[PDB]
Amino acid sequence: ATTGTQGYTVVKNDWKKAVKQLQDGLKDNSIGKITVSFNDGVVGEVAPKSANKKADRDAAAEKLYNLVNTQLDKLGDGDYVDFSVDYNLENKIITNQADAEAIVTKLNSLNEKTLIDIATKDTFGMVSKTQDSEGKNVAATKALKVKDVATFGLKSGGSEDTGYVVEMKAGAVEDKYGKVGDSTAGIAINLPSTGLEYAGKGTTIDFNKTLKVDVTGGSTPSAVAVSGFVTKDDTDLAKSGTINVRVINAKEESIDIDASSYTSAENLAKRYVFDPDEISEAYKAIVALQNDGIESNLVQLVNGKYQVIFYPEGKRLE
Amino acid sequence: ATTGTQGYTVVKNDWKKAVKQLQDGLKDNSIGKITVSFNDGVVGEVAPKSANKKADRDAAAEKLYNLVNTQLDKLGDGDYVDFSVDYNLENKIITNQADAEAIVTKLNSLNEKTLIDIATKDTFGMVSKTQDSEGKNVAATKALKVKDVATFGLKSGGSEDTGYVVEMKAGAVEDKYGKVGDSTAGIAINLPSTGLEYAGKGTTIDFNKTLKVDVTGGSTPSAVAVSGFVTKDDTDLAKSGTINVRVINAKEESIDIDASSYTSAENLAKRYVFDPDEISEAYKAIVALQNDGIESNLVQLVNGKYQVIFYPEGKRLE
Amino acid sequence: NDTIASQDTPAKVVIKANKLKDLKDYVDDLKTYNNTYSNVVTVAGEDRIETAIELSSKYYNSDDKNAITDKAVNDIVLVGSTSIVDGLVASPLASEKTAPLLLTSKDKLDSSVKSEIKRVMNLKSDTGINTSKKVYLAGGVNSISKDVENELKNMGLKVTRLSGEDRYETSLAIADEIGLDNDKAFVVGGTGLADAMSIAPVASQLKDGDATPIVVVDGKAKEISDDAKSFLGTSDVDIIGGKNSVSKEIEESIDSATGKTPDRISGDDRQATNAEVLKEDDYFTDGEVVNYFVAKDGSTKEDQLVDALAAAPIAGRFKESPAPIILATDTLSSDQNVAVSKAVPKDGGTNLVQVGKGIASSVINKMKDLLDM
Amino acid sequence: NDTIASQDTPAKVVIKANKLKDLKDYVDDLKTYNNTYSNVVTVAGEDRIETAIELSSKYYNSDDKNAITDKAVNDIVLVGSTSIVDGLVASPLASEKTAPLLLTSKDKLDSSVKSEIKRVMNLKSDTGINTSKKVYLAGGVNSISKDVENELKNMGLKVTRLSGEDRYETSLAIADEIGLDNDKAFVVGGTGLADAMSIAPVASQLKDGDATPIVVVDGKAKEISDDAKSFLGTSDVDIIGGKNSVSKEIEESIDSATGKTPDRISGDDRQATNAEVLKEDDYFTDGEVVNYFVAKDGSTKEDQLVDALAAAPIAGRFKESPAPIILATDTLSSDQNVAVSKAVPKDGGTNLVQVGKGIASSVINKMKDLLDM
Repeated sequence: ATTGTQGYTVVKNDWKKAVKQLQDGLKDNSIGKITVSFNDGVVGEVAPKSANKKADRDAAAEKLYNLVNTQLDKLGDGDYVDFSVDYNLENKIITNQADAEAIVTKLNSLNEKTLIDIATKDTFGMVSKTQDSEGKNVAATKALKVKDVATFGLKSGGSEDTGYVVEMKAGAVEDKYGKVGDSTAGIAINLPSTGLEYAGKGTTIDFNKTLKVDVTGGSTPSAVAVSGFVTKDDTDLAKSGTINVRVINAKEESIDIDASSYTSAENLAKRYVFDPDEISEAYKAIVALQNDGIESNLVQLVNGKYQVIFYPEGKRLE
Repeated sequence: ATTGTQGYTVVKNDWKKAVKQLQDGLKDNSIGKITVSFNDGVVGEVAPKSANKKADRDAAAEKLYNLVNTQLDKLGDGDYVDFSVDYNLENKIITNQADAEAIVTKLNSLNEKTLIDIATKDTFGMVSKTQDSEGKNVAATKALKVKDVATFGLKSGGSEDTGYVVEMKAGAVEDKYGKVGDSTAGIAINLPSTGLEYAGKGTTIDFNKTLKVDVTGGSTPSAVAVSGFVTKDDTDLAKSGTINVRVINAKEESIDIDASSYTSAENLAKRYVFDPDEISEAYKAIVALQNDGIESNLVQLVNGKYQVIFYPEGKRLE
Repeated sequence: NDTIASQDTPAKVVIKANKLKDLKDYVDDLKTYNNTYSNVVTVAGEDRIETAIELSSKYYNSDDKNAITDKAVNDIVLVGSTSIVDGLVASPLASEKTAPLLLTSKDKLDSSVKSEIKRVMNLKSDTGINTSKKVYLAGGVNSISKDVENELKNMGLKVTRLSGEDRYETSLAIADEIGLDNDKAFVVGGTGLADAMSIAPVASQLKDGDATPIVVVDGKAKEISDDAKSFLGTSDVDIIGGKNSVSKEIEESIDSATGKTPDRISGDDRQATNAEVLKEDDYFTDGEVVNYFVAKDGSTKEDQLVDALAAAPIAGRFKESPAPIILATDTLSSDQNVAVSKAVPKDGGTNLVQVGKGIASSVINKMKDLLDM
Repeated sequence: NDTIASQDTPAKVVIKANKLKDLKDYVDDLKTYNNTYSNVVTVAGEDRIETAIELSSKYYNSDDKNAITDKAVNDIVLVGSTSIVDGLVASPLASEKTAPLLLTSKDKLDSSVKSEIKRVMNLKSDTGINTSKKVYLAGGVNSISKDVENELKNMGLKVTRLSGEDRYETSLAIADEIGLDNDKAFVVGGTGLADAMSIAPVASQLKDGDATPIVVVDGKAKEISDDAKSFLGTSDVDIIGGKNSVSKEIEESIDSATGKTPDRISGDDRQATNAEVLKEDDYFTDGEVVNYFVAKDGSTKEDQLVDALAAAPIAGRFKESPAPIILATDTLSSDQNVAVSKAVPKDGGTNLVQVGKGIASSVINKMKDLLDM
């Protein structure tokens, strides 16, 4: 890894849970390759021989742990372990039938979310396939929810090798889109033709983008579509690429501004010296996010709190 | 229009700001019609005679204010004003040259935001158009930022009648996507060919979805794309349709849990009686959003905070 | 991105939080305090007579959600306010006949009680009193004097007295008036006052329309009476109380008469026996007892159990889930605490009715704890 | 119409009855008395030291059905017999390391303890002491003196001392040795001796192979230590005890450090907190806890909780249904009574282990009642 690049920086005490995320990443196929480095020098490569086989993914995870466990557990001052992680969140699968069913339930907990409401004379919504005896659109029986559009469950050919993979199967909808009492025939609802598999895809399902309706035209609508699985990265970094993990021999200082006692920004400056650019880049990303809603990898919503990360040069004198 | 429906509930003290937003909405052409109701009965329609003329939109906004100002300012206990707002966020223009420049500045404040980092031997990122003397990809000079993919400014031909329209023009990028020292040729970065116009088009630019990278292919990436303007509506409601706004004669109780002093849920219960279904539906949407990734219209991210809305039945005895 | 509020609402409550978990907790507490500010009723007057009247006005010829009947009644069950012994098994009668169980002074019908009788039966000057308006006096002349019976007759009502020479014949008079059509009956000892009160709610449970009768038997005799035997016929019997209330001899006597093996619900004291009535699966289902009544136990004075007598019919017919009566004046027993713990669902209780004054606050507080109220 | 009997049978028991119902009842009672005569064991010696030895001999290097290990051990956890404070969080250590938790006098290693050490680790002259034979001293020099540490070293054993200047640093030394690998930890107050004992069985539950660590924090301080913060990292924490043991200030402190909202399991006293540990779903499932331990509560003297300390590792690993420890010297609390009632299935408990001598008989009788034993 290279200092300053995008990636996770784990402190020594949490080396085990971080390595567990990489092991889970190798097991679940999020990770195609991990290049390991002790300090600045490359010492080993971890990569499943065939991603299709379980044993090869487990072998890769065990070797990863064995390689880095003494180096990490006995990590001295100034020492570190870098993992360059070739990943593809799109290839991530669920290797445990219990965890796969946990994702199927995540999806099934959406079944009752309304995507399109029943139509009215005032508001566009769901109308019937056939018009009444006078040639006017009549409201539909039920609202369009997620249970309508797609069913969930683990794939038929699922196994620990191929993975249990929650699979969505597009449904069928006879109901259309329009206003009640209108003479124009209802518009056909386009169901998901892509993103039909969710392997826990090195991601978490983005429910704002997954199974969401896209009406084109509104007051005069011309097309309606429903997206399949659209994920969000568990890190804001892209669905494919490479991330750096680096373990360091540093103490974790969690600074919660809502806390009763936390390091005041004055006493934090008094205890450590910080890189000016590290602060200013984080600050610019915060200002942009505050004023306009602009998201950045530098500042992120994690556990109901906006967070920034700083690695100070060292302690301050006196 | 109807108690319990999706829409805004403005308290009396903020009637001016809410009506100003509808006026601005008529002026900028977000709104094609506002059907106004005093209590349960319809009393007037506000609609510009011709949307292409400024004067007709200003006349519609002044009529709106004149119609509702005494009714809202003198609103008695039990009284209310309902606005059914036919809108088409796609017809929104930016009718003030000052407001258009305010949005261009909104977009320009993103210019320095990195979309893709520079590639390394360890990590996928930005590489050069041509390979080195040995047939390997070499890193690009700079990261891919928003300034590199599109320029902003108001469109030519603009006037208060036709509107100023903030415009995106796709740039040009010679740099590609890959790893440094890799022999496979860098992937072409697909620039925005659609969603190039934004007049504040009755919606706000969703910066989480606007100008966002989509990497496809994984351990071997095969395509990279950048979206144009992807909006999120002033409301959670579709790009076009009808919105219900209601002003009521109630005091606004802002309960911020992050505050030092706020009404405890105990004292809130002691002062008012709440609808059990209003509470439990809001709570269920919170639980679903918390345990699973599921977003809902009942619980929403507004101004960096998750919100629920309650209209208690009345005050409690004693 | 908001809902359209009611026009009569006093406020717009917008609850915001940076952390969804802090919002969740605030909204959860709000739900709890909102629902918790609503469900624990006391039904008591300055007198025991007033407590019974309060019960009649709440549960008979009443629009209350847990009322036994919403229309005017055709039957009253009247009991001597001092004589718990005489009216002891009158609760299931009051249940099956759709009748309030009222208390009256022995010598003079109390004006409060006379008013409740005219109210609950709807007796008027312009309307005919047909042969269906009936008042059952549960007890002899030493419990409800002739003077009182004549005062009820004077208003134009049919007055039938269910009585005998003692508590036993009095109980059969009452039990005979009740069915015995489901091949089932209850038995209690002469001194088993608290036990009769413990089972009274259960007897008062209508099963396929009919209540189950309670019979008092001489618990220290060698055999039960030929009348008890004849009445019981070939039915299943459940004995309530220990050997000091209904001896082994009497259990055998019932076995021999009916040809069926009788059951036994009992403890080392009255509060334990009460706990056991709740534990019994025929009477109450585990994790399905949401409705509860509390009344004094008679430890301080035995005649103070009249509150339970008057409450029992109501507890038996309460909603769609029959309620027991917990007997406790100053303290709950450890057994009652455990019984309620196993009877109530994991989610807790939904109705708690305190009947009468002089029940210490610790008791109610403890019941509220066990029922998550 | 008969079965072929074993040749070693002392008798042919032919049970006859005219009424099939009397046969049914006799055979049912026979079944009950036959099955019930067997599972209520006491584990105690004349001293607390002997009680811990009795626990070690029964549960470590033992053929007993609920033994933590059947083979010779490689690790001992030793605690000062008087100093409950120092060895307080040592139970999950003893659980994960598969090690008996022994008690020793501060100045001289007790001969009985020395004998149990040689016995449980199988130490001999003909066998090499490889680098894996270890003795963990959970406590400083004022709990287990240097003299005792040197006596263990003189035998030829590796002796590691998990200690600090106080209970807090000592607890982290112990928690660090346990390791925080499930992204989960327990926290208790400095004076929460009984609370640490209440959760000790739970911490001692191996979950996906590992025990969960317990950390003692200064419950009246404004913030927890930097060491506690560093050790806890980004893990989920469950606080055991009320605000008088671990203040609200400390809960917030943990929240701020971990970034995760800590849970709190607590009551108004130690017996209530113990009851709450049993009631908590993560630790025990309702209607599925059949195994139970009982130990003194420390009301009469705080140091008498060492019995629970030594018993907790065992309780955590007991069979495949972890057991709690009920803390009670002279009496069970009303909360413990309710908790056990809701924890135990309708069918009752299957194992009850009394740990130590001075537990009143009322307590054991009450536990047997609640568990239907």
